[PDB]
Amino acid sequence: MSNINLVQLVRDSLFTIGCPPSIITDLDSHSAITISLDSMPAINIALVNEQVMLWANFDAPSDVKLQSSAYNILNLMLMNFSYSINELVELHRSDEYLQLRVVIKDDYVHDGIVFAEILHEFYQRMEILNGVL
Amino acid sequence: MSNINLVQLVRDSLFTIGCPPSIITDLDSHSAITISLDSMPAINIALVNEQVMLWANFDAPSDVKLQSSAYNILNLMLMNFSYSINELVELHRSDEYLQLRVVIKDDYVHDGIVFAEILHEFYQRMEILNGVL
Ligand SMILES: [Cl-]
Ligand SMILES: [Cl-]
Ligand SMILES: [Cl-]
Ligand SMILES: [Cl-]
Repeated sequence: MSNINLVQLVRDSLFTIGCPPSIITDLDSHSAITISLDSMPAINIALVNEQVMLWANFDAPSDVKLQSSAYNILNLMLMNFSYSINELVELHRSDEYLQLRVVIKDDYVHDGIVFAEILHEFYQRMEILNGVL
Repeated sequence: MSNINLVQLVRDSLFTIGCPPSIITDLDSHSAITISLDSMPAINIALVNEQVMLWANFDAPSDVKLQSSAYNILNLMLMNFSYSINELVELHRSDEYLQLRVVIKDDYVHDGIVFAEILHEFYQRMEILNGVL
């Protein structure tokens, strides 16, 4: 009914990573949470169908850029992600963005220390994608 | 419970596609169903946690083959698939295979005519992957 517990989870996770809660923002008690990052798209976190979803919107690359970076991107996408409901991080393409998305299993969203590791790994996947875009 | 309703769904779908229910095989009433195809991996279909999953196992390509085919595989994986729970067909490393996998939304597994289109599109994606491996 509210994002209050998700906000607290993210906050708790950031104490463990070593970042301040000043980078965490939201619109209201029902919106997605945003973690602003330097030189990278923000990490968005929200409850979608009672499941925690993390996503990042990268500016969509041209077809030719995707071609020169395809091997690197494919290898990234084939990497298992243990906390995901399907064991993977997903890539969704729209006209404007190439979006990295993952839906986390309920087993891992009730412990800020574990969620810190999830955020850290998602950030690492984002770093790899950012480096080849 | 059992794969009886799923077997009936699959065989019904095949009549609509123009194939016989002879290409449909299974081990018993609790196993996955397998549709044998000529010159391509079989299509596997099973109920996994009350959800219908389709998957096909392709022999995993070497690293050098992946380098040349990465762009085509990536383009394929970014294609929307409307019947999937995440709007995509998934690609997983699975033992010695590259596996195409999709979990179908419950909305589309009670009508053999609709499921026929699902099988047809999954087969089309398999054809695309097969052509670059
Ligand atoms: Cl939560
Ligand atoms: Cl982070
Ligand atoms: Cl069913
Ligand atoms: Cl078919």
